[PDB]
Amino acid sequence: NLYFQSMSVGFIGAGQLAFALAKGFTAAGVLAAHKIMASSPDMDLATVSALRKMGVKLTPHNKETVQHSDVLFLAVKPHIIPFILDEIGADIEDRHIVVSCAAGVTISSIEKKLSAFRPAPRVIRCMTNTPVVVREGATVYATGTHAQVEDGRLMEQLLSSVGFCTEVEEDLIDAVTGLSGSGPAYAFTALDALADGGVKMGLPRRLAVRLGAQALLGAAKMLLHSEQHPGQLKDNVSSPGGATIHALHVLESGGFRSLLINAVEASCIRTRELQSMAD
Amino acid sequence: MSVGFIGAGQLAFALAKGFTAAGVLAAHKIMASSPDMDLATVSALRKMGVKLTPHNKETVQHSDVLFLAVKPHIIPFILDEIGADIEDRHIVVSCAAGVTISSIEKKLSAFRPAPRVIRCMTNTPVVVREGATVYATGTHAQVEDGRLMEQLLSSVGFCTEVEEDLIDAVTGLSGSGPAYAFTALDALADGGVKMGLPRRLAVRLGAQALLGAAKMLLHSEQHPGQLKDNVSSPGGATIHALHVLESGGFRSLLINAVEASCIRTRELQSMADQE
Amino acid sequence: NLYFQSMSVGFIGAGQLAFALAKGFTAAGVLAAHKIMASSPDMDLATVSALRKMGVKLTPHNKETVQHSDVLFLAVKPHIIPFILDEIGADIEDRHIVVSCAAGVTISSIEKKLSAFRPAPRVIRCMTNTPVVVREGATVYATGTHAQVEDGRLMEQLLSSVGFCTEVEEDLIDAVTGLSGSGPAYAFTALDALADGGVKMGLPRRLAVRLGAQALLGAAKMLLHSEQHPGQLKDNVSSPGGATIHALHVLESGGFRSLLINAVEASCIRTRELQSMADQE
Amino acid sequence: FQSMSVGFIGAGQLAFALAKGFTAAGVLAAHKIMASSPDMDLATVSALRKMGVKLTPHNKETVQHSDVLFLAVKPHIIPFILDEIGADIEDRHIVVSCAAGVTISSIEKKLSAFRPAPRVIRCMTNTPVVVREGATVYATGTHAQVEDGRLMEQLLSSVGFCTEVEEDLIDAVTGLSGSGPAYAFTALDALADGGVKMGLPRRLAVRLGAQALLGAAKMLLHSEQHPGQLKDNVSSPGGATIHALHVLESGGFRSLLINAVEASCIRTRELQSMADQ
Amino acid sequence: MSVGFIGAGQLAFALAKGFTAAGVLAAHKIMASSPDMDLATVSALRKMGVKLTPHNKETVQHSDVLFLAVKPHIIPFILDEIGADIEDRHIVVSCAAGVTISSIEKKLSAFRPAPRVIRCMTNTPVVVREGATVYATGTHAQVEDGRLMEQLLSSVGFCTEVEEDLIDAVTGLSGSGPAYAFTALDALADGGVKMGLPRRLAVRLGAQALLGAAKMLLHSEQHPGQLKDNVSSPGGATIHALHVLESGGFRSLLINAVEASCIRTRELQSMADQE
Ligand SMILES: NC(=O)C1=CN([C@@H]2O[C@H](COP(=O)(O)OP(=O)(O)OC[C@H]3O[C@@H](n4cnc5c(N)ncnc54)[C@H](O)[C@@H]3O)[C@@H](O)[C@H]2O)C=CC1
Ligand SMILES: NC(=O)C1=CN([C@@H]2O[C@H](COP(=O)(O)OP(=O)(O)OC[C@H]3O[C@@H](n4cnc5c(N)ncnc54)[C@H](O)[C@@H]3O)[C@@H](O)[C@H]2O)C=CC1
Ligand SMILES: NC(=O)C1=CN([C@@H]2O[C@H](COP(=O)(O)OP(=O)(O)OC[C@H]3O[C@@H](n4cnc5c(N)ncnc54)[C@H](O)[C@@H]3O)[C@@H](O)[C@H]2O)C=CC1
Ligand SMILES: NC(=O)C1=CN([C@@H]2O[C@H](COP(=O)(O)OP(=O)(O)OC[C@H]3O[C@@H](n4cnc5c(N)ncnc54)[C@H](O)[C@@H]3O)[C@@H](O)[C@H]2O)C=CC1
Ligand SMILES: NC(=O)C1=CN([C@@H]2O[C@H](COP(=O)(O)OP(=O)(O)OC[C@H]3O[C@@H](n4cnc5c(N)ncnc54)[C@H](O)[C@@H]3O)[C@@H](O)[C@H]2O)C=CC1
Repeated sequence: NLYFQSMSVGFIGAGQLAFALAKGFTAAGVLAAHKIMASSPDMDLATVSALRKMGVKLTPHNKETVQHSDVLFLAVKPHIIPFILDEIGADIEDRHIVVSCAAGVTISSIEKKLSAFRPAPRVIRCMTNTPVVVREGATVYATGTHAQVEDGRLMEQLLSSVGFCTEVEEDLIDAVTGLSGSGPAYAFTALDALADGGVKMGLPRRLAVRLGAQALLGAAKMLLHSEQHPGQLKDNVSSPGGATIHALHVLESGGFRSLLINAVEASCIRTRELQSMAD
Repeated sequence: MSVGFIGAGQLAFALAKGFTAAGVLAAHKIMASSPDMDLATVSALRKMGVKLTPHNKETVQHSDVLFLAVKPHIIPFILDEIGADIEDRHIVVSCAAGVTISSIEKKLSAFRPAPRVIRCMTNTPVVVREGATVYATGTHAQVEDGRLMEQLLSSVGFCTEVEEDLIDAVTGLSGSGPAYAFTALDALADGGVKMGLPRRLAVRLGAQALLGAAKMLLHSEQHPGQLKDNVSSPGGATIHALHVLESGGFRSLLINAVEASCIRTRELQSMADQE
Repeated sequence: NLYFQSMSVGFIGAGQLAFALAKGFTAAGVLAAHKIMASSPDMDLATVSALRKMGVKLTPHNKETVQHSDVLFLAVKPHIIPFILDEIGADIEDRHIVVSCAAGVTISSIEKKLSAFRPAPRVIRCMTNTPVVVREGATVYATGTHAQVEDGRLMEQLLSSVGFCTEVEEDLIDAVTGLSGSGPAYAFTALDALADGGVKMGLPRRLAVRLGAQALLGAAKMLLHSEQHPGQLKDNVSSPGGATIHALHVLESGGFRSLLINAVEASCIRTRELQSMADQE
Repeated sequence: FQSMSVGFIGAGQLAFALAKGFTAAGVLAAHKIMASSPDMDLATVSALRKMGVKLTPHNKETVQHSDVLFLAVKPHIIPFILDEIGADIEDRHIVVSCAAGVTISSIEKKLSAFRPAPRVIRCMTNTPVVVREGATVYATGTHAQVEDGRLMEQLLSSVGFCTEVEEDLIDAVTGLSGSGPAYAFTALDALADGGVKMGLPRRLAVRLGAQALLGAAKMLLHSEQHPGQLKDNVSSPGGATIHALHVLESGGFRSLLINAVEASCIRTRELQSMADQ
Repeated sequence: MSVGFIGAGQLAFALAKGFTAAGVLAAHKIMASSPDMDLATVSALRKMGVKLTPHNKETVQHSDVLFLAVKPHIIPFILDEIGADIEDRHIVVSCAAGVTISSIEKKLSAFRPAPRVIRCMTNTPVVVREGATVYATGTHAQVEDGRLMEQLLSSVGFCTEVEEDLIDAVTGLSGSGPAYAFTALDALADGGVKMGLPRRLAVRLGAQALLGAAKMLLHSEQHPGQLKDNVSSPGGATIHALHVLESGGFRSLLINAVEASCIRTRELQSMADQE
């Protein structure tokens, strides 16, 4: 991997996503823990000290991170992005590749901020999720106006080391946020509820969590490796008159499917609001 | 070691495919039997190298480990057909939902005393070697019988021994669970399509998100609520979506499901035990 | 062993919050009641009657409070605040710290009014709740433009004597209002209902109120003193197949969680919406 | 509580919670407690171990050690336990059953086949004894001495509120204060979600919501006033609180908490009507 | 007669398959074009005999009847690309949902006056020659243009002329309608499976019942309520099931669907017309 030979990486914002990618990247063995830098105005958080246990260099000053970094991740709340771009924008050299992870924030807003300091800022927008921490992430990215082709290919190689990754048009990223960005939280809620179900029927809680998580993992893997439609796989499991089809009825009766549609839609719609509450 | 399957449908194919993929069993040392020797699962096992037959008696004579993978109401008819063919060497592994070790031991004890019986509940993801399997050892299962089953089935997913009275609840949880996930994924994909994603991409991303979250939980020392907290940034998109799931009673629906599947499982065995 | 010997406290407004804070400050020992003065236009209030028993000095004239006080709590309704500021703005001195407890009212609107009379007024915005009265309040505060560093430390010192207190950014305070400011009323509603349930299943009302409140108190204390997620503590009570997991299910079937999220949201939105119509007017 | 020896049959969540509370209170030396379980691998067993509690796989050893013996196993284990160690219950023992649903009557039936006057007490407590803010009730059996009830009240009062009740109230208490902490933890998790939705950091929103519930409960305990009156004092006309109370009312918030207490009480009586038959 | 398709996806395959099955068009006289000349619909048309190309201009030059079967937001880009290639001989048939005759005529009138434009709304069952199709003739459509389109499309299903302002409502009804039916059938099949039927049999019987009822209504002079009456015997099984549909507001859900699809169709065209 000549891409990652001597590449440095930095994070502005040292929160949940910064730790997850740093944990993912280092576990994948694509980068050394000391070759990554993160910043936060609060070195007192949990994420900050976990990153330090990793051996990640931590500083309070975002201008330190930009100086040390080839690829620069922006891992801060959406409304901070233009505040950060004012602060470090005169420090963005032509060598930098600025990868924005903030939900909603458009390539255009970032480029307008940085194109006032140097004409051709190299910007990539990305939407990832926390399972990169076990190298099973789901990632999309869109390339900006001045991103060279090697920048898209480096980004793919880097983010494929921690999970699935593909390029998309930027107009899809809000919807991806609602689906795979927020998706893991839908899954954690589901697994907690399924374990409550297991407990209600007599199972020890530890066992019920394990069995629920394994069933969801196995089922998602089955879908990824099958050519068959989701409903065909459901049919394979649903014996006539059986326990499973009886359970599927009660899911249907509460509008189970519509709740997951509602969830993707509400996250996507909130992601658009977060962007226009910047423009 | 020689393994047999009575019933050559969905579950037989999943386990045999997983065993052979795992490298713990060679397809030629596996024999499976079914009457309608024309079903699609039959052909899938035949293109796989499994030995096939319409005679349940030939499967018994060929195997040391004998899986029962027929619909639960068929188990008694099978135990009658082959009960006289069971030898000392056999381990009988019932995969049937609801069917008790007691009921199997009572039908097979009329032919030879001390049948070695194991009850398991598994699920279809054994096909990709990510199944969830529990098992209970029967009255006459020796020590090496439970250790062998756990070794064999650990090769196609998670596997642990349980007291038999947990198994109907496991059935509602990890037995039916993949169908809950398949439903969830079809719906998440519809959500992704509603918001502008192509179906193909939406299916892939939804499935990858469920898999990754599941792997995270399994590999973490943390409560699923705590992992939920990390994803849901303050004022953010995730916590907005979580609210609409809560407003629908999302959690209660999953509790309802596990319960309904467990209760149906007991109900079915009750009708079996009534006769 | 805290005590502010050179500090005189005043309250403009002598209703629920002022009584709650005066009662808590005095029970904490940090403030003798006679070093506290409160003012209200209705000297025949139950709260004014209560404050009089504690020894607090009472007056109808707000200027009197301002002239006596160093730390000046604005404890009137949000829409009264601009009239209060117009009346006593010319009486604010350098020595004053103005602590606004009004829901929604920004530091900016207070500072703009008072800056017309004397530049650089020292303003602190505060969100607290009634349990300060038993010294278990939840308080956040934000420091204004001209508040010294010792002003915030002093206010955190003082408000810490009656419960939890921390500094926050001002743009979090409307959300705190939705959670801990309105939070006691959610709890009172919950305890009335749980007691109703205890009565339905055959408990005497008095016992059912006691047990319910003790259960909420103990659980909240457990969470405050644990490093564990609330779901984990919940799991320790929910024995497999037991009574508790059966009750959790019916709570889940009603959307219990979403109602509490709805409540926090509704209180915060209303807090923003009151302020925004004050700003226009 | 001079030199009392305490035992728990069952080394699970409640056994840990009470042992933690009693040693926190300083009423018991950890090493004067003995707990038994057939699975010495559990996390509760490791925590008890680190506390200094004596652990053993043999229930008979717990019994011989104890003066006060707590039964802290699942309700349906209780008859298996009494069969097993029933011949080892001595006249000096006070047997305290913590199991939801199990009646004094059913315990005395099993035990009096061995000695004629087993001293039995039934209680319902909850996990906040761990921070000495438990809510505990107890009822005295046929042969419990007057001193036995006073001893038990003194012991349980050191880790929270404790009062004697008639036994016919204990299933209802189970639904209220026994299961109550779980309802509170659910409430707190949801209040924090709401705080996060409106823009608070998770840690701060957990802290403030917990502080709010604790302070409100304490207010009501120290007030001679109806909880509706206290609610009135919080909600200013046209204000934020009264808007939030409305959306709670529109979802039937009150009725859900009533359904909860009722469902847990009814389940508790089912956990006994199954054992009895 | 030579027919062309710009866009070679779901709808192009359905219509071409139906036309050739019908015998009104030979596959070799049909040309279709797409950029991603790799999609599965592309291969299905290639195994069919349709002529294929990545150049939209070649489709125009080859056809007399030119169908537009691209996603609605692509229509303007296409009208720009080929507007200069349109000749007097062409009939332009837009299949795009929402897209108005006005908007197409305005883009093509900038190159040659009086373009012959037809707007239709069709659906996927044209693939089995049972589609539902309406059409509106444009400003410069001669008389033989509307009669030709009706002849061509009557061969793959029902076809009638409508005023253009009904077409967005038709889209919510018969355009999206097959998806409502597919959903209904998956669910009826689940119902059949819950009550003991094998999935395969349940799918077949459900689909046959919907088809037969639909044919009955189309071939009867009677109100659908009256046909409902004949099936529901007094005290019987049908009227019990109808009650549970009514208690769920079954009818209102279908009204909601048609409305939601119609409204989304107008909304989308509004965003198009805004720019
Ligand atoms: N948490 C998740 O699962 C995902 C989050 N994201 C995005 O990542 C960004 C952060 O997500 P989280 O890490 O969850 O937020 P987080 O708040 O845990 O981390 C954000 C960090 O930024 C720090 N920060 C605040 N002001 C700063 C400043 N002026 N300069 C530098 N650092 C500053 C804060 O101290 C905080 O720790 C958001 O934009 C979110 O949309 C994207 C994908 C998934
Ligand atoms: N499909 C699933 O998701 C799971 C299934 N199981 C259990 O495994 C068993 C079957 O599961 P599936 O394979 O899904 O059912 P299936 O219907 O695919 O397999 C049934 C097989 O039994 C065969 N059969 C019928 N009568 C027979 C006889 N007299 N002798 C021999 N074979 C006979 C049929 O020909 C068919 O091949 C059931 O007891 C079910 O509870 C366990 C857990 C999950
Ligand atoms: N009660 C609560 O739970 C909390 C109250 N607050 C805030 O504190 C303020 C008041 O709280 P409450 O005491 O509940 O209101 P309250 O209505 O109980 O007392 C209000 C006081 O304002 C007095 N007042 C009216 N006009 C006045 C004037 N021109 N000059 C002086 N006093 C005047 C009234 O006579 C009364 O004594 C409000 O802004 C409220 O948002 C904040 C947190 C919690
Ligand atoms: N956890 C709670 O919040 C409360 C529980 N209780 C009651 O306390 C009892 C247990 O509560 P948890 O500790 O939650 O159960 P738990 O399941 O956490 O612990 C149960 C203990 O019993 C042990 N055990 C199993 N068989 C045994 C045997 N034959 N001999 C000795 N020990 C054996 C288990 O290994 C485990 O250590 C139940 O009856 C429950 O109703 C009462 C009030 C509150
Ligand atoms: N699928 C259905 O049920 C019905 C579809 N329609 C309409 O027909 C049109 C397409 O329907 P589908 O075929 O389902 O969409 P589809 O996505 O299957 O076909 C779209 C085709 O457009 C092609 N395309 C994209 N850009 C192009 C360009 N610049 N030049 C040429 N071809 C290009 C794509 O490669 C793809 O083959 C839409 O306007 C839709 O409203 C009408 C009624 C029902």
